[PDB]
Parts: sequence; structure tokens; C-alpha cells
Amino acid sequence: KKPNIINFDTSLPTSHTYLGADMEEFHGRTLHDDDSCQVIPVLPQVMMILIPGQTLPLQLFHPQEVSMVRNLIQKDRTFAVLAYSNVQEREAQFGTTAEIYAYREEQDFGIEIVKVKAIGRQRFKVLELRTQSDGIQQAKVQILPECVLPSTMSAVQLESLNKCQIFPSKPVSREDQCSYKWWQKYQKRKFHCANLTSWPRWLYSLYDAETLMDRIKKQLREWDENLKDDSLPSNPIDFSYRVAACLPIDDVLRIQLLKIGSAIQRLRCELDIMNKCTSLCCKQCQETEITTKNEIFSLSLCGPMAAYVNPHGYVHETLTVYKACNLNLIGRPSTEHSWFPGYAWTVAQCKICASHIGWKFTATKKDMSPQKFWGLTRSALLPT
Amino acid sequence: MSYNYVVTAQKPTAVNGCVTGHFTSAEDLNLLIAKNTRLEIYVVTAEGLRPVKEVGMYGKIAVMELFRPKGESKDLLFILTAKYNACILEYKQSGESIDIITRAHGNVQDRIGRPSETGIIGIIDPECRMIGLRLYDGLFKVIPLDRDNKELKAFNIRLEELHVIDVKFLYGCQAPTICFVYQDPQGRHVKTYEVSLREKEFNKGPWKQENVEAEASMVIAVPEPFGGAIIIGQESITYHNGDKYLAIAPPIIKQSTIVCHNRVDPNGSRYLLGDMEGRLFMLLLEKEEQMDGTVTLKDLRVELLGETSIAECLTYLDNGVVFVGSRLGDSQLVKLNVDSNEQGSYVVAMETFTNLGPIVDMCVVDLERQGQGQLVTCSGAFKEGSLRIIRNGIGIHEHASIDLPGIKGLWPLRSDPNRETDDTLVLSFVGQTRVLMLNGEEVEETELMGFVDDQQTFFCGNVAHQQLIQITSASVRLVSQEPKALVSEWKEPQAKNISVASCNSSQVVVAVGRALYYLQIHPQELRQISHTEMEHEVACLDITPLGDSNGLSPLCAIGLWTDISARILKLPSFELLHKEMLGGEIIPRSILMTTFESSHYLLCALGDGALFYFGLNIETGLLSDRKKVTLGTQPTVLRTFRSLSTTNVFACSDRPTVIYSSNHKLVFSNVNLKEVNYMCPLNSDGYPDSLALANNSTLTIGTIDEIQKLHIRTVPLYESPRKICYQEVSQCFGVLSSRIEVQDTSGGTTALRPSASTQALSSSVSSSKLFTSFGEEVEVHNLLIIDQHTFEVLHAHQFLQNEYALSLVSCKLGKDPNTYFIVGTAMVYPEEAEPKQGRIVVFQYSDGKLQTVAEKEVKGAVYSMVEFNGKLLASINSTVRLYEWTTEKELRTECNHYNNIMALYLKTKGDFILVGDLMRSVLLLAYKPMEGNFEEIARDFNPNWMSAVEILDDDNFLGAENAFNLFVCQKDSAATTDEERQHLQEVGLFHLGEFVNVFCHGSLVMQNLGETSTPTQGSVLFGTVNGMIGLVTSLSESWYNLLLDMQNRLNKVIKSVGKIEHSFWRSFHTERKTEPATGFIDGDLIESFLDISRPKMQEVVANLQYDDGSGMKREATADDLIKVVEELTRIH
Ligand SMILES: N#Cc1ccc(N2CCN(Cc3ccc(COc4cccc5c4CN([C@H]4CCC(=O)NC4=O)C5=O)cc3)CC2)c(F)c1
Ligand SMILES: [Zn+2]
Repeated sequence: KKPNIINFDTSLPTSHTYLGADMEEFHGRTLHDDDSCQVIPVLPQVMMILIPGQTLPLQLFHPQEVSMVRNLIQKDRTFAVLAYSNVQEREAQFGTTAEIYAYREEQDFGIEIVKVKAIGRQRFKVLELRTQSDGIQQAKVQILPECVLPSTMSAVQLESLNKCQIFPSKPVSREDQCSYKWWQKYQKRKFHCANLTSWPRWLYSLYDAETLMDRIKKQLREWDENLKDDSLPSNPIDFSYRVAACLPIDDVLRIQLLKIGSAIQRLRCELDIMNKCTSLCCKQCQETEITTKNEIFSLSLCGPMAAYVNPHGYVHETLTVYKACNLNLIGRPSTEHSWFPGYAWTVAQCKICASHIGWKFTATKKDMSPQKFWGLTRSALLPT
Repeated sequence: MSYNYVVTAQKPTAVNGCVTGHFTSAEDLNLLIAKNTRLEIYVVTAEGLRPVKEVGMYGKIAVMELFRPKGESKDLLFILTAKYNACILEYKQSGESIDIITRAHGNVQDRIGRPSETGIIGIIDPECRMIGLRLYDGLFKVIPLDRDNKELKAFNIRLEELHVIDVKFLYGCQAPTICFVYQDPQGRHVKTYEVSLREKEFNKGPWKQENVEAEASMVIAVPEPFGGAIIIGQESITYHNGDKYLAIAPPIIKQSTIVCHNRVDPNGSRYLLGDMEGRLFMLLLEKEEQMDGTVTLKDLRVELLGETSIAECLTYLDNGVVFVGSRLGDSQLVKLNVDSNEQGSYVVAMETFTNLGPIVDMCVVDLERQGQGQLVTCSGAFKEGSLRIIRNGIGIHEHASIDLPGIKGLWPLRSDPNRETDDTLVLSFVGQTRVLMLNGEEVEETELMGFVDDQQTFFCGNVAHQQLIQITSASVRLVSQEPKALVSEWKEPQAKNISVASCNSSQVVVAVGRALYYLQIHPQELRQISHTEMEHEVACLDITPLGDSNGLSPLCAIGLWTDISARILKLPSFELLHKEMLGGEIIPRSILMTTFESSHYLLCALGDGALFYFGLNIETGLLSDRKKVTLGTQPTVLRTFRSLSTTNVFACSDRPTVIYSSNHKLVFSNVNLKEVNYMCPLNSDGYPDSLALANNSTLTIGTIDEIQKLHIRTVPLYESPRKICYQEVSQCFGVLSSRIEVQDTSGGTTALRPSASTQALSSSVSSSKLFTSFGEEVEVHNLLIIDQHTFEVLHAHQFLQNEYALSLVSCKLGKDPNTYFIVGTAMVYPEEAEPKQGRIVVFQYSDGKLQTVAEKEVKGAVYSMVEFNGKLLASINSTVRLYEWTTEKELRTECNHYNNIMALYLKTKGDFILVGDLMRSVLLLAYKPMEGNFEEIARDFNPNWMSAVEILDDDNFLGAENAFNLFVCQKDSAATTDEERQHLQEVGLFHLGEFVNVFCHGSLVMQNLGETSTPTQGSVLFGTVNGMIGLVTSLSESWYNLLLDMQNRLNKVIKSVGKIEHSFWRSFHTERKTEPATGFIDGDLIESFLDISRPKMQEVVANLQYDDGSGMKREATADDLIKVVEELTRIH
């Protein structure tokens, strides 16, 4: 529980200076036509549900993947990451397409290693998982559409009281008696036409976009002291995707949030999950408390969780905690490939099962969070 | 595979816009009212509003304005629909034909664009140079207004300010200049632009940006000579003209915010304002400043006139009359009399127009006639909350019943000179004519002296010269009042038998076979005045005195047996002044001449049950105007009963009807009786203004109600009613309600006005122990018990503090004989978002007192409850729970079923709970009784806003969803694959144009099996926010196909206002996707087929392949459709 001094310059974590520095960058964005079927190459050896808007680090070694990515960069730059269910071996029916924005090839070690970073862009469901003899199977992809709904009062609105539906901005910022009182008149003036329908105003506030976003911002700040608009988007779609990425949940809940087609349903599901969630325990034991929900801060602009690659290419999603429990360390604190620029990771294990839950990030300078940073991963962390 | 049929049982009533101007003519002053899809055009006169035309458009009127370009004599009307169908209309009438022609039309939507949050704004240049529309964020759409722009092509001009609140055009500017207020992170600002048509872009405004109040809402453009604009916020009213500037802070407007306005002076010296809680203000502009001819403002005094209905649109009619167009209340027509000031109010109400919306809850109850339902709604909101009782049909309140074996005629008489009231009713059977006497409750058979004993009387009544007549089958015998002696008796010269008899006040014309004899009733004499014969036997005769004279009928109407023809001849002669050959085969059974609303008609009823109304000329000749209305399938007997200070005609048949005149056309209501064979107005001393009705079983005497098809009684509660249920055994209504109470600085909650909860007979406050700022408004919930006869509040139970009562059901549970009121509440606190605790409370009304039998505390909000087979089924938050009523009067949990959705809607049919939420996530369940748990059968999830849902039958389910649509989902239980079995296929789409809050099974017409039944199966009523009651029924595949073909063929014949295609209007519409309507047959389009002309009727049907019972009969006729369409009209 370290307050106030959170000195990290928390954006460096999201630049990946470990996966290389002078990485070649790519202009901007693309677009796949809604409800179209597409031929999107599938990069293998990745087993993770890539939420849209989430950065995905990658190191590529085998010649087939290197050639696939080379031809990819020379033709579009988008491949497919499939949301594998509990059953492995290509048991996936949904996914997201990754699109490249940074590229670097090394001739080191006698190999043509390609270091690449990508972010999810779209959401899709596979029709048929076609396999190619080259090694890089191309999947039959249907672009699953994104739904945005108007105000629930737009149908039952009164014309007169419409000019009275453009609210003055929130008073000051993140202050009590400027929220509990502003929101009351906000709900009273926005949903005044709920008297025509058969349901009270608070019910229509349970299906609101801005009210759900406010309640979620409250809980997330209650954990990590967030910077009001610390890149949290105003768009409910993007806000929902960010919250879904940063939530410490298991794979089934992530797939379920991925299946949801509307922002409001996604926000309601996240509220339910984040309200019914308390502890995070070791999967291989489902018996030990290696956290809580209060002991969780954010040294990354993307939240308490982000995707990082070890030098062997494996992608890890790490959860940041002030104080983890029942962890025993082994090995001197070393700093060869730390994803956090200034700490020296020490490998951590469960006190009983001895599984790689994460790392302890001890500091190097003295104006740092002193030896208090556990970056626990999800390969052993079942929400309990 | 649904095949459903939707029709409107009551047109929308809430007003969402009203304008005035010289539309119909440059001389008349018209008040145009748009209620939704209907446009009503009135004419403002001294007495009030006179309706002129009623047109129903293919869309929801979003914007309408009256503008007059150069070279026009009367104003034109520009209407924009919610589907962005713009048009310009023009009034055109030639004597009797009224047509609203479409000057221009064209869809103005964009391929891409999010509709604005403040909504559609439609403004017209005061010089009528262009039309400005703000439909989409960041884009101003401009429609040039030229005579050649008949397709309404528009170009978009970019606005850099995305949040625009209100925009209008300024008055007195060389180039078209707009003024608007917009939102910025720095606040709200007022800005102006100079729109240029040639350059197709904006320009520099005459006066630059000026900072305004943080809550500036509307802009009103002050007309010349002042100029500029007035910006009205929650606390200030400011006037902007560039250099000139004013600001006021009147404290009488701080209570509530102004939402509507209307200019009252052509020179804009005074303005009229209205706010949310319904009080009229009066903005005043002072032109006392005049330096060198320039007129400038000096003050902005604001005056409060009084309190009116909660207004959405104000409008000032001529001579101190204001039409307050209300949408959540009732429309008014008030007086701005500045001298009355009885207690401090400047307004007094003149009229009050019925407005059923918003209909929040309904229930169908057989209040008066068993079998025939009545709709009891929960209308209005805030101070306009009321209960409306809608009844279809005129009803007769029976007051006597004297059994008789098939009376073949009822005729009143007065056997008491100088009595001014009826004394006895002379019945006439097949062989005898009994004379029953009825003064008080008397039924004595007191025979008159002059009346024959054993005969079938054809007529008997009071004749001139204080004498009585009796046109028996033997001879027309005249009698006397005081001495009662047979003065004369005109026997047939050949001793023939009279076939048809007709008598007037002074004349009596009888027909013996094929010969007609005219006899005048001279004082104490009866001498024939004419004699002639016709081609065939006289089927019927009618000699009724028209307006004035009343002593000699200029014309007499007859019917021919072998010709099926009706002729009108002069009474003192036999010259055929006119003729007609209406139909054939079945002979006429009755002829009647009436004077409905100073217009004379001639009604002829054939023997098959069809009445052929026609117009008649009093002086000489007659019109044709052949309009055959099939009012039953039995011979119709026509009689005239005043009973209203108006004419009225009672058409006794298998479906008795009263034919009256509404404004200038003959309407046809139906009387709620099984069958009336004969009728007679008996204004007896003991029976004031009664009407003796004789069925085939007995003679009854009663009073008719008010000649009107639909009657809406209002019971004002002065608080918002939420839910309503009816309890039969107690003869009472259970209605939830809420009242707003301000939080005073004493720890209590004082009210704002006398409500139904604070004015009950007996009162109670909930006392259960299972678990701010001065000015805040807090809701207090009550359960009111309302009598079904007097509609007086018998009791008022007040719930706990911070407890919101959600649902309500009146049912008896388990083996208990008692019936209860079950109420499910939710304890809601401002701090928390989603409640944690609720309460299931069981009341029991007996001996005029409400007692809490049982009380269950649950963890959540009880959103709905149903009575699934002697077991309350409750929806606690996202869990559906089933309760069993124990023998000790205590609820016990039996089974649970956990969903991922909020079970807002619960509709059951046998053992199939239909569960939905506000996300259109319809879920279907089944309750297995042998095992005792719920099971999921089907599921249909689609992100969309769903307003209500109903179980049409075991397979199809109907609901209403976003953008005012309807849909039907059907489960294919015969599917061999589980994925399809577990799926709910969607088999119907329809853009209703209305927002449905409630569905309910029932019908407002008599429930007659009819042996053969009717082509429509089932009946579901829905009520909408605007106040429209609809009705959806199923159809067979053959009937659905026939009606679909007829609907396609009507669309090429009927010309709509604005030339909006019907297929486009009914297409399932949504912000993200619009599809064509399927599986729904528009009852309105089909029922409009009866109102088109005969050549158009021939055009519509030429290859319909009508018959399905063997053969096709490719001709398909045109009266065969009439038989089908009338059968569909009869279902509502
Ligand atoms: N075909 C083929 C092929 C060709 C070439 C290959 N090369 C082999 C040599 N590699 C150089 C090297 C090796 C070893 C290290 C030590 O770092 C390790 C080791 C093991 C696990 C982890 C880490 C760091 N780490 C976390 C800790 C937390 C944190 O913050 N960040 C992290 O990265 C781990 O989890 C550094 C550099 C370069 C690649 C190849 F491996 C395959
Ligand atoms: Zn473990």
C-alpha cells in the first residue's frame, strides 16, 4: 500500500524498450468491411484471447512464421488470433485480428528473428479453419459487427425537453459533493421521460452508458489512484474494451465478454464480474491466496495488465500488485530483459505447488517503489 | 408462420405540435394539430374550434411549419417525418371535395450519420427563401425553396460546433441569418451565421459570439421592429442584438424551467411561455424607446398568468384564447381574461380535449355487460394522473322486464288529454293487439275504448284534433281522447286487407295490395284525398314531415315488391318525383326520412340486412349518394328517437345500431344488446326519457346512454398511477401510484397538492421493521383501492420511506378461498445504484379495510410477478423464483432459476414463462411439475431496446422494440436439430409508429362464438405513449395471402399525403438496419378500402382469385371484398 509517490513515469512500460529500440514503425490504421468474409493468415504458437485495443508483443524465430510475417508486411499487415477455448488444439470459434505497427528483423544468432508488436483491431467468428501445408493456416473469417445503441430515452423522449439534454461538463474533477450531487440532477434531468414508460428512472440508469462508465471508473480508482482521464476513452466501446483487458479474470469470462456485441451489455457484465470478484488464487493449487483485489496498482497506462514477451517468444500477461502473499523467491535479482525500465525481476513461485506465478520487481535507484512490485501472471491465477 | 393482423382501435390523442395560419383560405384562421400520424385541421371561430379535415400521414410528424412564399394566396404546410420524409402540402377544396395535394416531396436522410442528441430541428426562413434542418451532428442541411425544387434536394453545410442546442432564423436581415447556442468546454455561447445559397456555405455573422448562461435552452427570434433574439435559461432571460443587450433575473421562473413558447402579437410586443410543471408566463417587450424612428427594447418584465395543463406546445388563437397542447395530460382551450382575477389567476378554461396518453397500464373488465369487456387505463402523469374507462357502444340500462310471446310491434300512446307524457304502450302480436298500461311500475292490460281487440295493429298513436288512431288490418279506425268514441273508420271499398300503413300528424296513407290510398285526418273525420296504384305490391311506406310545416308531407317514399326499387312521390298526387333501383332480389323492409343535423336523408333497409343511405331534396327531387352499409343479417326496422335534442335513428336488427351525425356525416354506433326486434321511445311519467325495446323473448324498458361510439370517463387522481389490477370478488380496483413531496427543513415530507392518496376515506401507513437537502423532491408510493361503481378511493395504503413499489397482482393462491393483492416493492437509496433488498407483501381487502396478511423480505428488486398455477412466480433481480402459499398463510420458496438477464417481463401461458429484459433478450422457459424445476426451451438474444412482450400463443410471442417497431418470434418445436429447437426464429416485423408500454389479452366487442367463428383468432390489446389503443389478431395462411395481395393492389390506387410509400413506412426501421415488414397485415390500409370510390374499387380488384372453398372464381367481384373487409371491421 504505497500512496502518493508512484514515481515511474508510467508510459515506459507500454513502449517495450526490451523488445528492441529502433523498431520500424507502420503509418496508421486499416478497416475490414462489416459482415464480410476474409482471408486472414493465422500465426501459430499463440494461445491468448486478444481483446481489441490490447497491445500484443511478439518475437518470431521459426522460418515459416518469419516468411509469413514478411509476406504479411508486404501485403496488408493483418493476421488472426483465435480465442482458444478451454480445449486446446484449435478449438476456437471467435477471435480478433491483430494489425502490425512496429517491425524489426535481426540477423543475429545465424537466424532471421523478427520482433514485432501488434494491437487487436476487429472481432470475428471463424467459419472453417482451413489448414495450409506451408505451416501457416489461413482461416475463413467473418467480420463480427460492433453494436452501438442510442439513448434509451430517444424513443420515448418529449420533443420540448430535448434542448434540456446537453449537460454542462462535470464540475471540477474527481471531487465528492461534485459527483454524488451532480449525478442526481443528471439522472433526474436525463430520464425525466421515464415517467411515460412503465419503469422508474434508476432502472434506465442501470442501462445507461455514462452512468455505468462512472461506476466502473469509481471502482478502478478505488483500487489504483487513476489520473481521471488517464487515457480512459470517452467512447463506451473503447472504455469497455480497456476495462475488459485490464480486468483480472479467467479465460472463460474473457471469451464471454468477447462474445457480447454491445457496449452496454459489456459494461454491465464487467460491473457484475468486478463486484462479485474478491480473491486471486493459484490455479495449480486453487488453495492459496496470492493477492486480493485492493492490493492492485497500475504502472502501465493500459492497466494492471499488459502483454509482454520473454526472450524466448512466449507472451505473458502480468498482474501488478503491491503485496503478494505465499510467494518464495529464488535467484539473485537480475535485470537482463525487464519489461519495467528500472527494476530487476526475481522469479517467484507458489509456496506449496512451486509454479511460476510471476516475479518480484525489486528496484535499482532509491527514488523508486522500494522492492515492492509483484508482476504475477495468469497461467497460475484462478479468480476464486 | 405467424400471419398476424394489426389495426388501431383508438387513434392517438397526445399533441406533439400545433400551428396557426391561413392554410385553408386567406380569410379563415386555422389551428393545425399533429397528434402523431394524424393531422387535424380546425377553424378558429368565436364559439371555439370547428373541425374541417382529418388526414393521417404515413409517418410521425416530427416538424411542421406553415410558410407562404411570394405569389401565394394561402399558407403552405411543410412536414418532415421521423424517417426523414419531407414534403410540402397545399389545401384545395371544390365545394364538397377536400384534397391536400403534395407540392413537393423527397427523402432527406443521409447515407451515413448519427442523429443529433437534441433531435430534429426544422426552421424556415421568415422571407421563405430556404428550409434549414439540423438532423445530424456537425451538418446543417439546407433545402432551397424554389418552384422548380419539386424533389426537395438539399445540400449539407458544415458546422464546426458539434453540440448545438437551439437554432432559429433572425427576422429583418438582408441575407438569411441563423442564430444558435452551442456547447463548449468553456461553456455555452451564442453565435450567428449568414447562410449563402449561391456559395453554398456560411459566412460572418452580424454580431459575434457572446457568452450566455450555463443553462441557456431556447432561442426565440424577436420579429421586426425590435430584431435580434431572446435566450431563456433556468434563471435568466436575455436579449441580444449586437450592441443592444438586456438581462433579467425574475424570481417567479426559478421554480421550473421554460420548455415552450409562442408569440401572441404580430409585432412581437408580447410573448407567451410555459414551463415543465404547467404554469403560463407572459414575457413583455417595451417599445417605449424611439430616438429617430428606431424602435429598441427597454425592459423585459415577466408576468405569471396562471396554472394550466402540463404543456408541450402553446398556441395563441384569436381574441384572448390560448390552445394549450398537452401530451402527458389533457389538451385545453383557455381564456386570457385580464379582468377576471377571481383569486389571482388570469386564465379560465373553456374546453378540455381527451388525451389517453401515456397509457402506462391497462386491464379489461366486464364492468356492465357480461361478455363485453371495458378498458380501464392508467393515463397521464404528475398532476394529470387519471383512470380512463373506455367502452365501445351505446348501452341501455334496463329498468323493467315484462315477458311477452314475441311482440310484433311497440307503439306509445297517450290516453290522457293534457298530460304531456306517455300513459300506455300499445303492443301488437300476430293475432291480437294488447294494450298494456304503464304509468309508474304498472303493467295492467287496460284496453282502450276505441282500440280493436283481436287484430294485428299496423299503427296506433296520437293524431291531430286531440284524437287517437289505430290503423288495424281491417280498417283505419279513429277514436277520441276524452269521450273515446269511434268517430270514423275507413274500411276498404273492396273489403281488402291493408298491407302496409304509414301515418303522420295529420295524414294517413295506407296501401291495400297494389293500390295506395291517401287519407287526411280532418277533425272528427277521415276523407280520402287521393287514390292510385303502382306496378307491384308496396313493400313499405314512409310519410314523415321534414323541417318546418309539419302538417303535410310534400313527398312520400314507397318500395316495390317485384322491382326492388324505391320511389319518392308527392303525397297529394302520384307523380314519381324521383326513382332508384338500389340492388335487387331481397325486397325493402322499411323506409325512413330523417333530418340529421339540418340535412335531410332517406334510409332504405333491404331484407338482407343492408341499409342504403341516400340524400334527399326537401323542395323537389332527390339525390343518389348511394352508400350501402351492411348493418346486420336480419331485416332492419327503422325508428326515430330524439333522446338528445337531436334526431337519431335506431336500426333494430341482429346487430342493433344508432345512426347519428357527428359533424356533417352519418356515423353508425352499435347498441350493446343481443338482438332488438322492435323499439319505441316511451317518455312515461314513471320512466323519464326511457325506450321500450322488445326482443324475441320479452319487452324491456330502459334508458340509452350517450350517442357516441367510444366513451372515455375520466377519474382524476392528481398523482401518477403506475399499475392497475381488478379484483372481482371485492368489486374494487387495486392501483399503485406515486406523489411528489418536497423535503422541508423539519425531517418530514410535505406534499404539493391534494391527491387521491391524501383524500381517501380510510388511510394507512406501512409499519414494517424487517431492516435530505431542503428542496429535494422525494416520491411517496401508495396502494389505492378504488370502487368499480362510484370510482371513489376507499382506502390509501402508504408504503415505507425510500420504498419503490414495482409490480402488483390480484390472485388467490393455493387452496385458500381468499383473493389477495400481492405487491412487490424495492428499497432504493440514492447512494446505491442497484437495490439490495425488496419486499413481497400480501394484502387482503375485506370490510372496507386493508390488512397486511403476510410479508416476505427478498434480496433484490421484484420487477414482476405472475400467478403460475396457484403459485406466485416472482422475478427478484436476475433470479426467477416460484413461491408456494402454505396452509399457514406464509410464502415458501419452491424452485429457483438463475439467469444472466434482468427478468423485467414475465408472461405465462400454462407452463411457459416468457422472460425478457430491456435488452430484447427474450428467453423462454418451461416448468416441469413432475420434477419441480424450471427448464430452458429457447433463446433469442439481439441487442435492442424492448418495451413490452406478450405470449400470443404456445408458439408465437409478440413484443415491441426500438424505433417504434413490432416483432413476432416463433419456436419451431418440430425441428429435428437441437440448435434450431433451442432457437427462437423471428417471423414478423412491422414499424408501428408508436411506443407500446403494455399488452393485454381481451376485446372490447361482444364475445360471440357464432358457431362458424370468425377468420381472426385471438385478440391482444396494446396501449401506447401517445394514447393509441391497438389490436393484433392472427390470420390463416389463405386469408393472410389474400389480404397481402389486396394490400399491394390498394397501394397503386390510394394516394397518400406526401407520397410516402406504404412499404417504406411500415418497413422495420432502426438506426442500424431497416428491413421490409413481413407477417403483418395493416388493418388501417385494408379498412381504408371501404372509403375509396367505386371505379377505384373496380381498379383494386381484377384478378384476386377470391374464392378458396372450391374453385377460384377469377372475376372475384367487388362486393365479395366488402363482405371480407366488414368482417374484419367488426372485430373492433
Ligand atoms: N529458434 C530459435 C531461437 C533463436 C535464438 C534465441 N535466443 C536465445 C538467446 N536469447 C538471449 C537471452 C537469453 C536469456 C535471457 C534471460 O532472460 C530470460 C530467460 C528466461 C526467462 C525469462 C527471461 C526474462 N524473463 C522476464 C522476466 C520479467 C521481465 O520483466 N521480463 C522478462 O522478459 C523471463 O521470463 C536474456 C537474453 C535471445 C534469444 C532463442 F531463444 C531461440
Ligand atoms: Zn500453487
